Amino acid sequence: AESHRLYVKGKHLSYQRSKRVNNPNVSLIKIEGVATPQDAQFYLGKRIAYVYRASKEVRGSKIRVMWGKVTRTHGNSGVVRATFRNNLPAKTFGASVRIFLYPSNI
Amino acid sequence: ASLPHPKIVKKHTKKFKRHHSDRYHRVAENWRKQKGIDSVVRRRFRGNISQPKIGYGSNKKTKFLSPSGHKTFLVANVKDLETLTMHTKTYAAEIAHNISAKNRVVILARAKALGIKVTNPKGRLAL
Amino acid sequence: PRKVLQLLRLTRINSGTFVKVTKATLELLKLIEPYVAYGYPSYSTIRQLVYKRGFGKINKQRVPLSDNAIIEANLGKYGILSIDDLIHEIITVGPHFKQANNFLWPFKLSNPSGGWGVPRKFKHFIQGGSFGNREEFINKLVKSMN
Amino acid sequence: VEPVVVIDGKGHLVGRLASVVAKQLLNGQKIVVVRAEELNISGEFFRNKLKYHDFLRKATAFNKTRGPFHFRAPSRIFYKALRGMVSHKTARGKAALERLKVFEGIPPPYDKKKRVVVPQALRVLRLKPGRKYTTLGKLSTSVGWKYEDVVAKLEAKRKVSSAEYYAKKRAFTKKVASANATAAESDVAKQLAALGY
Amino acid sequence: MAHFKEYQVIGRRLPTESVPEPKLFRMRIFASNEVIAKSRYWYFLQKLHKVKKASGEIVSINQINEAHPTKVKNFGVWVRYDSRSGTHNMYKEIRDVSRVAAVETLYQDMAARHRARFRSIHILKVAEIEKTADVKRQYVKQFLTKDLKFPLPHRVQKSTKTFSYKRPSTFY
Amino acid sequence: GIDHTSKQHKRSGHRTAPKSDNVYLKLLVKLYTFLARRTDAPFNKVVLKALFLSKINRPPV
RNA sequence: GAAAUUGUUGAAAGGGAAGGGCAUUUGAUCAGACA
RNA sequence: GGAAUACUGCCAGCUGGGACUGAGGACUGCGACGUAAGUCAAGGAUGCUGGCAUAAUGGUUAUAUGCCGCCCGUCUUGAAA
RNA sequence: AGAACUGGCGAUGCGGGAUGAACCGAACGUAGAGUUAAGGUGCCGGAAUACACGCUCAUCAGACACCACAAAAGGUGUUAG
RNA sequence: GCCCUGAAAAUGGAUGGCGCUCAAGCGUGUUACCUAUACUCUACCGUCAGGGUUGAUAUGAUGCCCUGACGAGUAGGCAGGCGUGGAGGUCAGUGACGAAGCCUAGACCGUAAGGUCGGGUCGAACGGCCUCUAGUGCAGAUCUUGGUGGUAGUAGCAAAUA
RNA sequence: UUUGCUCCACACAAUAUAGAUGGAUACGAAUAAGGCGUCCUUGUGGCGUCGCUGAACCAUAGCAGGCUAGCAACGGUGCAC
Ligand SMILES: [Mg+2]
Ligand SMILES: [Mg+2]
Ligand SMILES: [Mg+2]
Ligand SMILES: [Mg+2]
Ligand SMILES: [Mg+2]
Ligand SMILES: [Mg+2]
Ligand SMILES: [Mg+2]
Ligand SMILES: [Mg+2]
Ligand SMILES: [Mg+2]
Ligand SMILES: [Mg+2]
Ligand SMILES: [Mg+2]
Ligand SMILES: [Mg+2]
Ligand SMILES: [Mg+2]
Ligand SMILES: [Mg+2]
Ligand SMILES: [Mg+2]
Ligand SMILES: [Mg+2]
Ligand SMILES: [Mg+2]
Ligand SMILES: [Mg+2]
Ligand SMILES: [Mg+2]
Ligand SMILES: [Mg+2]
Ligand SMILES: [Mg+2]
Ligand SMILES: [Mg+2]
Ligand SMILES: [Mg+2]
Ligand SMILES: [Mg+2]
Ligand SMILES: [Mg+2]
Ligand SMILES: [Mg+2]
Ligand SMILES: [Mg+2]
Ligand SMILES: [Mg+2]
Ligand SMILES: [Mg+2]
Repeated sequence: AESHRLYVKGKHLSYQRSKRVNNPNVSLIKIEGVATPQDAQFYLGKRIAYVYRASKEVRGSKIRVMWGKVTRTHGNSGVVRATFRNNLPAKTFGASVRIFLYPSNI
Repeated sequence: ASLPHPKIVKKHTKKFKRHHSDRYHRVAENWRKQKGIDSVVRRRFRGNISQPKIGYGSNKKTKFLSPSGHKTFLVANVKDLETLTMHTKTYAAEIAHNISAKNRVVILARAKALGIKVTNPKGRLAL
Repeated sequence: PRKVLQLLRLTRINSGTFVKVTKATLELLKLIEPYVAYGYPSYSTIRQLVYKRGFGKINKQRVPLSDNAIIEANLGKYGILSIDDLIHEIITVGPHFKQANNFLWPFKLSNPSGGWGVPRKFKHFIQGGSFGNREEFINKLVKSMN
Repeated sequence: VEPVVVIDGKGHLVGRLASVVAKQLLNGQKIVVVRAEELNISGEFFRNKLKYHDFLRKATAFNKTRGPFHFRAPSRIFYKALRGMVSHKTARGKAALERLKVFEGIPPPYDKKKRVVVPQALRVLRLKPGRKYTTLGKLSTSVGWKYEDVVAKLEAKRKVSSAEYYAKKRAFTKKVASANATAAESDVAKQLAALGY
Repeated sequence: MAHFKEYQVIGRRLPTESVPEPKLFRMRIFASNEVIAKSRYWYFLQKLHKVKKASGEIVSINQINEAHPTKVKNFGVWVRYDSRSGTHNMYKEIRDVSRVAAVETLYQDMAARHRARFRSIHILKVAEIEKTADVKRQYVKQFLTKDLKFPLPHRVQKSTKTFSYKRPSTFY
Repeated sequence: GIDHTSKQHKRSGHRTAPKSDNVYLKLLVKLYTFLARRTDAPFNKVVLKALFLSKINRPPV
């Protein structure tokens, strides 16, 4: 068909933070179509990949990926907390991420 | 080719540089403890440089260990190189800086027979 | 109030200790009223505290209660030879309550999982805070902290 | 969802709409606001006019060209309220404001597009009946806005063209609905009805 | 101060050798839980008799449940409250289905209209008005009209999404 | 936050080893350390502790 | 034949200072084992 | 007159999803399941599988981004002054 | 300006009160996970444009302890008694 | 009770800001949620206390090992270590096939004081370890001596007729 | 200033991403009121019907989508004129 998407669209909001102190180790992720902490239990443990482009080609490709996973929920509006092997850069606040359907429990 | 060890963990890899060593040329980067009455670094305000303390000490299992897993032992000739003949899995010989070029050839040849690793085998190497 | 807290072995926040109710001990509780929350424990609360957070004071050391041998070795002369005998002397105040209670290291609890349930803790339980005598309601609070 | 969201500013509250838009910008959404002269502010006309005159007297004493700038246009009035809810002095804040567009009326690039509304900021759904409110277009003219007649003249022309488009579209929808109803009562329609479609 | 329950508290003085088996005193208390009800019992008893908690005891405490929780009733309440300067008496009428659900309305009204907290309000008596025309407050009598009927104009519907694609309507 | 009832990291205040560097004296300490550990006799513990005393604490007899 | 200071070449950043701490993106550069 | 349910409490009742941790290094102890030999979730992780073997991970360094960060020394109850 | 009791600042960072030596919470070895305190959850700003009963419309409204001020006397504004 | 009158100060102005009117205001009630170097659990570092272990043929009894708790700090106190000039002893130590010194957003070890290596320049002496000794460690003192900047190709180089 | 400058189609190299991954799907006005359908004497008209959220509508099957045979309609859709 004209659509080949096997992931759920998401947005990187910000790091976990207080009023004036932030923690880059934990990033807040907003999942489209979720507006309830109970509805966010489905996506716990799902893999998150941030995909970006670079000018230089390394391993036969000019596309690089940062991997992560969903750990827990955050707030009453369906926001979840995600942790990555390397923390996402601060310039990606508002960038699109990919949340895959594996590991699967259906 | 050393003894098995747990993964080495560095608690603070960043160098502890003296405060305002980058502000004035007369202040060296060698660490010095701030002892002023109003010093912000001494009073440990948020956003200032961290100071050395005993909490940063490394694990005794992997202390003094090189990334290859061997300890570094300085050698200057054949006689002190032979002290590691029975400890090739724990120590790695390193040739001193003042050894002449011709004497380094003898040490490297002797170390190959005994199976002792050398950390600087390309010093003063006329290639 | 500081000295009384030390006499009850309450040196860090969220520490617990069983106290036998007498005329002398009631006056102690009144002095430290603003700083502590106390009530009447049940059998279920006592059993879970000992099994999960039970540590004994043996030769000035904190030793986990992981086997009945240590109880026998330190409380055999008082007729206690099992962890349930230790629980029995607590729920039912026996002749050897003082020795059994002093054997247990003061309990080290965490913050409640569901919270304290009030916006401001440092008010009396009657007025809507945390400290005071909340009687049987303490069992709900202790289990959250344990 | 849409790559660009176009919001009709008519019948909205300035403060509540600005808060909604400011949050969308920081999340990576692009927002376009049209008909900024039809925005509403709670409170009577005289109250908001007096508040603006208080803002007018705030300027740098030794040089008036360095102090606060008192923009008069309704689009700029909404922009000022929106900029105060975004940390515009950071690189991240500047990026968010680059995703925002505010216009008076509906300019030709967006006249043939779909406009949405925000139920949170709607005046009819928020203010109690009988309360007083101020239209932003009328207030701006009172403080020195000089393009209220041209906006009204062009907006009236736009409605005439859009009404003609709707009449043609309405007739086409009527024809399609008649054909769809005729095609019902068949086996395919019955099977779709069993599965909810 | 919370969701209200009605507790019957019966107390007594400590028996002595001179007068064994002293008299029993009872009073209804509105409280959030059992702990507050017993404390309020001694608060009111110390204003009536020479007795306090140390020299007295609680004989029995029982919760009072409404006999007919699902029947609309008219309640008249007498209260004594302290303002910022002086003490005032007050009579108000509340229409509800239970005493516990009518006392909570009273505390909301007193706090909203007179800025009176829980600590400065005494409930003198709560009674049910049995016969019509004994109601003397017009804001209650208007709901006692035969065949009551009123609409709900200007309905506002909550929205789950930020954006809406049509102009809403307030019909109902 | 701990409300200490006493001083922390306080040393015992008694000598554990002799202050002197006499090799023969340290041999006697090693000998009686073994005895005081594997004989449970009060005499051995007294002699071991007395070997640590200073000159003014060991008057001539 | 050191530092302050200066010239040329090369790389980088710069909207009313510069410098610093934590984390990561990018560019350049580098050690370790191939058993 | 006979039930139901709400509220509170107990279970040494069962069971699903997610996250962090793997310290120790022959055996010894307390137990469980078995007629037995043995086995085990019982004094701290093992089994299986894939790709790559190099700047890919990582280190250093420059820059960019989010948050934070006032100039040291000194006298002083009090110093960014 | 000078005394009594206690707790603090000086000698002290950390979260909160925008901002502050003393107030609130709480005192500190280097890290990881969980739960909270005081204070908060429209946007800046991490967290309900939550739910519930009322009151208030100010041509100088009001908005949170220490704390950054307001009175006597009045109103057929409105509400309750 | 809330609101209004009473209620007048000087650069432009601050419920922290925007802004908010069945509030995002005031009184009160019930839940959910956010986050401290605080609390619970684990790892690692150090300190303190209490213990185990001399039996050769394998190296430290100031050694190895087990258990528990603890860690803020000015004036000040004590302890364990790093570095410099010189001295006694030792390694039959390094060295014109290149000592020392200096340069080096190159590599490694230590919590740190510091140590070591590669490359470049350079030309004659120097280091490890156990001990002895002192004119032994600098950022300040309107410190001493010497050298060099921004200001700056700036002020200025205009009395006495040409 | 050694055939430069400019538009067009693709041939190849380098450059960067504030962040495509089925479709930004078009009346106006009122809200103590309107949308759509129908009739008439065309009105501030009569009748019917809808709302209570886009949870919609369109689109969507094939080597990220190949090579061929046939049937029914004369539709639907892409590109270049
Ligand atoms: Mg290092
Ligand atoms: Mg000071
Ligand atoms: Mg929680
Ligand atoms: Mg609280
Ligand atoms: Mg920034
Ligand atoms: Mg003008
Ligand atoms: Mg130079
Ligand atoms: Mg990397
Ligand atoms: Mg920065
Ligand atoms: Mg700052
Ligand atoms: Mg002074
Ligand atoms: Mg000072
Ligand atoms: Mg002083
Ligand atoms: Mg303030
Ligand atoms: Mg937010
Ligand atoms: Mg409220
Ligand atoms: Mg903590
Ligand atoms: Mg501590
Ligand atoms: Mg200390
Ligand atoms: Mg340099
Ligand atoms: Mg040399
Ligand atoms: Mg010479
Ligand atoms: Mg000197
Ligand atoms: Mg100097
Ligand atoms: Mg100094
Ligand atoms: Mg000088
Ligand atoms: Mg000079
Ligand atoms: Mg000149
Ligand atoms: Mg002159």
